[PDB]
Amino acid sequence: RHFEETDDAYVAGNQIQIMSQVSGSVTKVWADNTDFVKEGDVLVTLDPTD
Amino acid sequence: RHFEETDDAYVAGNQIQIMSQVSGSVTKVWADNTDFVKEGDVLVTLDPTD
Amino acid sequence: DMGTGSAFSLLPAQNATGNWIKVVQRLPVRIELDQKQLEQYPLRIGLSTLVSVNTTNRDGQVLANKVRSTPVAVSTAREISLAPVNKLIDDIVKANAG
Amino acid sequence: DQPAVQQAATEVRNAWLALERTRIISPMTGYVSRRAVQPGAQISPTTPL
Repeated sequence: RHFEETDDAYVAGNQIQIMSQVSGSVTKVWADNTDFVKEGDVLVTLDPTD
Repeated sequence: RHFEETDDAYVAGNQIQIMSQVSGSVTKVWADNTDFVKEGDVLVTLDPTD
Repeated sequence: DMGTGSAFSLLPAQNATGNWIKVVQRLPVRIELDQKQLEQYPLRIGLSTLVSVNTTNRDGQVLANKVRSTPVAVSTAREISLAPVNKLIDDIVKANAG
Repeated sequence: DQPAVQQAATEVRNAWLALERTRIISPMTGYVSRRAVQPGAQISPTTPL
């Protein structure tokens, strides 16, 4: 035998969580779900008063 | 076949957890379960002493 | 969706002590309803439903590639206009100016 | 170029970076999977979005 087989193999990739660098209150959302996003695009905006 | 079916579906929607921007104590509560509230309506009030 | 739910789970799918058993996976699909029917026959979150998708026509569009310039959900009820504060400050300045 | 003026310039820079960061930018090209952010939510740098 020159072959090893397993049926316990899944498909893995990179997933990134999105976290703010500040604290605020949300005012807009720009991507809902299953939507294409480019690098550098805004996904959330906060109230800029303070 | 030309069709695909599934009974594992469930209706989905949006939900917001109302949270305060400041700390304090509560003195009023303007709504209870199953109450229609419009945008810009007051839901809670705090003691303004501090 | 580009994930099967088990992608982001915080716990092992199966126990370490037990053996491994194959399980067919499931992948969610977003379906959008017509809004003229909801207003007269409204729904509620979490109700069960039988879905059927017609797959006769196949252009080959699996992944969306169009970006949109309009935000989806916007709220500005928490924005406070600074008129009265600016008037109070002006009045105080006039008061303490002699 | 005086030492006193540059100190305040640094604080101006920090405040400006704080203001420019009220817009949250995507670091990677990809597709959105989970969305637990709604208008009006109170967000800290430890809350997934």
